[PDB]
Amino acid sequence: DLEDNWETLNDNLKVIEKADNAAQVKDALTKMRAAALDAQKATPPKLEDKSPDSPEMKDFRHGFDILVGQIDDALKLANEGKVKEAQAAAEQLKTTRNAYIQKYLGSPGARSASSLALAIAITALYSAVCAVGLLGNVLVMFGIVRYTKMKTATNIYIFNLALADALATSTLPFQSAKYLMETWPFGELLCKAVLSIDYYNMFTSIFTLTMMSVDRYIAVCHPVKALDFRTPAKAKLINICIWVLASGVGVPIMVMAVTRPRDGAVVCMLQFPSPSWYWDTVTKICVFLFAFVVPILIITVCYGLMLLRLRSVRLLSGSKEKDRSLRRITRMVLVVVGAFVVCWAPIHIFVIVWTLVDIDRRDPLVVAALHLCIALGYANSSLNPVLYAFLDENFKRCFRQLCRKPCG
Ligand SMILES: Oc1ccc2c3c1O[C@H]1c4[nH]c5ccccc5c4C[C@@]4(O)[C@@H](C2)N(CC2CC2)CC[C@]314
Ligand SMILES: CCCCCCCC/C=C\CCCCCCCC(=O)OC[C@H](O)CO
Ligand SMILES: CCCCCCCC/C=C\CCCCCCCC(=O)O
Ligand SMILES: CCCCCCCC/C=C\CCCCCCCC(=O)O
Ligand SMILES: CCCCCCCC/C=C\CCCCCCCC(=O)O
Ligand code: NA
Repeated sequence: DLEDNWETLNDNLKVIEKADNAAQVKDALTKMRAAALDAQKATPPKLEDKSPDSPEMKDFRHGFDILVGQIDDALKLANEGKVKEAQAAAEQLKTTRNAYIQKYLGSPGARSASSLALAIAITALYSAVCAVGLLGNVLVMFGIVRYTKMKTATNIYIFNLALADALATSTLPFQSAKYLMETWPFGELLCKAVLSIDYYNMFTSIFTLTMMSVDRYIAVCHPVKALDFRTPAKAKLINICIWVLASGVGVPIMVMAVTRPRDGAVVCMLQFPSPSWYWDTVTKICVFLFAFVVPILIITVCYGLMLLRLRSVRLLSGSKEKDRSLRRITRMVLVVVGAFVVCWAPIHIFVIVWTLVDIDRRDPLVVAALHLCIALGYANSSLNPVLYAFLDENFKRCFRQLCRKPCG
């Protein structure tokens, strides 16, 4: 209510300076006056702790009284067709606004300024995530393809995470541009690509982590039975099944993703069939369930039992060297899974809150928090290759060898 009044007041001052004619000035003055009278009835957030009779609230009201009277005088000029004189009076309005109202409401366009500062912060973070995650995950993929010692079932699942992570990080410079420009300049096909990739990363990542966790559970807790379940070839086939299952959501996203005009700009968005708010809500609930709660419950059972096994048995296999290896690989999986949960839980919860709950969605701290949770979800992509290199001696060694011989 007050926020909107303050913007309209300030926006219309600008219209007046830009006006071609008296009618445009009269119209803008008329809106400024309406906005001013509404603002005058309200309490600034800063003054919530004060009496209506305090020197602060007296001052705030006095300012709008002065402003309204100046608008009344300028309207008489505009009504009589005197555009230059009307425009000149709008200059005096800035003085009043600055001396009395900005005191309490903050600088005009402070909200816009925060939006821009956030977009610049997002761009910087997204550029870092993109560089580390794209380059890092491409190396992981080439490394696994190149080396025989790298083709283990666990690492075939890691290949799947890397593919998703490479795709997602490749979108980030486009998303940055969108945030800075406050519009989508890239056309509909790229919109479909970016939205689809975004959802495929979300679904394939968690499906892959669930299968990695089950695979590791089998390896650690059922080592004899494991021979009948675990091979690199089987993990590769499960990866394909993961992408096919994820396409259940992916292909509908591909179809529904469109560019639409919205408030002078172009938005890249999902067009749900009617009633759109309903299918949006159903989809968000299903994402919360099947991309977050359900796989995390599965993983938690496997995770807890792996922890119990690791402390309840002296040796997981024949030799201390190999035991050590199985324990190290298991720890790496547990860290990767843990890092995923820490990076993605905040945004999963926040999407549900934003969609279903009556929060203040235009509040800058709430918007910044939301965007930081989104960024944290992407940052998981850049984190992973770093985790693999520090937690698995074979990744470290094969990263070095790949770089020694890029072409063999
Ligand atoms: O239902 C989802 C649950 C979690 C996420 C999303 C979901 O629908 C997308 C979506 N709609 C929103 C509506 C209001 C506020 C935020 C979002 C997001 C965030 C996000 O863009 C994000 C997360 N990306 C992934 C990105 C964090 C790395 C995947 C797609 C999407
Ligand atoms: C498939 C599993 C791996 C995928 C990895 C993600 C990469 C997505 C890349 C490009 C999407 C381009 C989409 C091409 C456009 C076809 C959809 C379409 O035409 O939309 C219908 C229209 O909007 C109303 O009916
Ligand atoms: C905005 C969309 C841009 C998407 C494309 C850029 C991201 C590229 C991602 C993955 C391609 C890398 C595949 C490397 C696997 C090794 C292939 C092989 O050697 O057989
Ligand atoms: C870019 C910001 C990313 C911040 C994410 C922080 C990542 C660390 C998160 C969780 C680590 C979980 C540790 C799991 C313990 C291993 C169990 C064990 O081996 O006994
Ligand atoms: C690693 C586990 C962390 C999980 C905690 C999740 C916290 C982020 C999720 C939701 C926060 C929602 C906050 C909404 C504040 C409402 C303010 C308002 O408008 O009144
Ligand atoms: Na991912």
